Amino acid sequence: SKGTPSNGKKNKRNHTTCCRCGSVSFHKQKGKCSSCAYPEKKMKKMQNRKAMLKKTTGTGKMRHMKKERISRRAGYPGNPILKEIRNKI
Amino acid sequence: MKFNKNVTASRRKNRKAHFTSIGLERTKLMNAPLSKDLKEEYGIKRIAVRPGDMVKVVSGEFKKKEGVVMKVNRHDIKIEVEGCFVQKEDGKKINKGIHPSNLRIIKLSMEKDRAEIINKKVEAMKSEVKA
Amino acid sequence: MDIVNPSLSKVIDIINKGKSKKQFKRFQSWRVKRVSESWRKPRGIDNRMRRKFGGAPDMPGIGYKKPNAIRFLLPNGYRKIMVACVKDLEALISLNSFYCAEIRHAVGSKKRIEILERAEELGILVINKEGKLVK
Amino acid sequence: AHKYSCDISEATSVRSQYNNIKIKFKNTREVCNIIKTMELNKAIAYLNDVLRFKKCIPVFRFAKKCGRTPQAKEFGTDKGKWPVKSVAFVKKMLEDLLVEAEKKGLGTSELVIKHIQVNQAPKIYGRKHGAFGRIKPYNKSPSHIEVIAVKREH
Amino acid sequence: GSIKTRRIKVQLVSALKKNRCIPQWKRACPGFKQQYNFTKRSWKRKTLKAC
RNA sequence: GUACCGAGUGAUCGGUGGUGGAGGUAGAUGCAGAGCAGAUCUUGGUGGUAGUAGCGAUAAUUUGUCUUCAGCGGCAAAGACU
RNA sequence: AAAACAGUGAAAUUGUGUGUGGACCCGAAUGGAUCGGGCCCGUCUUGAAACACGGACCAAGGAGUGCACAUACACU
RNA sequence: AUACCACACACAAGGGAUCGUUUGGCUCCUGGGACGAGGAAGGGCGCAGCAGAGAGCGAUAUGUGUGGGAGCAGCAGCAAUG
Ligand SMILES: [Zn+2]
Repeated sequence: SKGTPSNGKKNKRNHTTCCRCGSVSFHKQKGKCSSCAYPEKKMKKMQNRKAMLKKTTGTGKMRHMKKERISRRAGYPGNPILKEIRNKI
Repeated sequence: MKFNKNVTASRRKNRKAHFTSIGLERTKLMNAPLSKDLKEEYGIKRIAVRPGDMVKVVSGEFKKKEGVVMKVNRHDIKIEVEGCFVQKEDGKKINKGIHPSNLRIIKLSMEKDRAEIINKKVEAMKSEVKA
Repeated sequence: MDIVNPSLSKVIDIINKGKSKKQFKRFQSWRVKRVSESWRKPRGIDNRMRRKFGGAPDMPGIGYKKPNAIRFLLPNGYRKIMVACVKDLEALISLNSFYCAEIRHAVGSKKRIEILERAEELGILVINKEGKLVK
Repeated sequence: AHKYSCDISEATSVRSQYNNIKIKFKNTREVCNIIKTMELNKAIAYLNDVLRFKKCIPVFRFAKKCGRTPQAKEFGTDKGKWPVKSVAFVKKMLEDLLVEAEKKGLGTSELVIKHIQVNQAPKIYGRKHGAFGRIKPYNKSPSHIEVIAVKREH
Repeated sequence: GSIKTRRIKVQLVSALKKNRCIPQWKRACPGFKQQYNFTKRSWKRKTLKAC
């Protein structure tokens, strides 16, 4: 029967951890990730605005982008040992 | 009246600026007035209280008392003065902290960099006073 | 306190014994705790009180209103005025024949002393005279 | 500190109280009800007989569908019970007051149980699984206790 | 079971080090306001999804 | 907030005594997210039923002895079962 | 999803003590037995106490609003 | 009605309404509109004297230079040679 007794046979596992996004959604037989479309070059279309804002720029650390803004503020000064190269250029 | 529009007059903003202060801005919170004589001995009108200096308590339970500053709590803005304490049920004694502005300085601790700190402030005045 | 308006002294007891003690409780406020006692008019299609069947309670209305002369009169025979300052008593100086003063609850002890001293010399009756100032 | 539920003098009385005890509320108040106004040595003797099945606790308020018993005739009813777990606790509690009495300098006799009360403490939550995939409550109902005994004027 | 991949093992190792209460000294610190670590888990009540 | 007492046909309003520990009104006007018993209403908390219904398909359990401090827990000797 | 102050601490509901009654409301009284009148509210309906439906209990929330365009009235 | 059931009042329980408060939200205005093969955005794993989560940082996981200047919140140790 289709209820409790059929639950006993459910011991196989079709999805594993995706290497691009972490989300335990890589379908091994299809060769595709259901969250991010790996191995396609572009990321997947997200279903709605609510769901996509959960993965935008600024939801993580933004390491590089923050440093760039501070350097731009300072006038891109560079390493002080090498000022002469900068000044010539 | 205030005519500069870059400075805020919001209660919410002024309060956050107080409690979340750090660095030099935190040191400004620990200032106290000098006595009339010291304001002739030195140019300054007020300084940040440090251990070892001598203070008169001018408000609260311990009014009229005099003593040496033992410790400076920066996180919870309070100063501990020698001989201002309460006794527990156990007989054990706990120093009670006083807010900086309720004190007045009577003698300055001149250990370490204090003499240079004072000099730096006097010069900063004259630089603009004489102009 | 046992005081009376002198103009009504020989009449006040007739007046007092004549006042109604009727209450107009809201219908079924006795049946469920969620309905308070405060009057609301019943508006149901079937309702026995609205339809005025014998045995249901009575409803408020204009017929029960007191005569214009007796209305608002305290049991000592005066009408009341609220006061909170020394400068308030100054208003009563022409009216003290029929009106008396009642100091507001929030006025504190130190101030009440100053009000009562002024009341004595102007000859004004204060009904909360004892008040908090018994101690 | 604790505000006992009535006013009796500190001299000539002895007291105890406990909170959140893990004896069952409804059983405990049927026990307390019957030993009210009784003399302390009589109370301790009676409770010893209940533990041995020689006498019973009669039931009056929390009593529906209870069994009938010849031991209940001593209190003019048919219905009675033997709640061992509550009896052991109350007995210990009363015995400690005789220690306090002796140490305080009253007599070990002429003490009478003048006040005793039980209150409900907050529930401790539990669960049981039912049929058709349902889950139902399975909670526990503890209690709070006060006693005051006084010396008879006689 | 006994057979594991390298990727599965690192997930188990990390899931095992994170599963600890607040150390007893932190509770004494003036500024500290946590009662219990809400990220603690039991194998009887949750799945890791290491698969 | 809670007991009493007075004023009003009524919606409501005022005072007194305890509790509480820092804010609050009276008059004239302005703007509204402006008054509840009900919607198999929404969320949270609590009753009666009730010390009641039930908690015990399967091989089975007894005695002594130590702990436990009051676990048919452990160990010896029997009796059974897959 | 929930969860502010280690403030204040209402109602439902429970125990103990003291009083008054046997479902309760309105009118009128005694030292004391009580006398007279009253069916359960809300709602659709010619017609509800209904063998019509919703309602175990308490708190808090909970429903004619904003703009555009013509309009009649009152006021400047 | 000795003890049950109901109501009123005082005391103790049970729950979190009300009033007082707010380093949060929302709306309008002004500025800004600055990423990546020199490896981005996003994911994982490591790093503390006692250290789970979060914050900060990459095996150089609190290094160098400039301007200042008093403590490091608990316990043990550090600090005008900062
Ligand atoms: Zn993916």
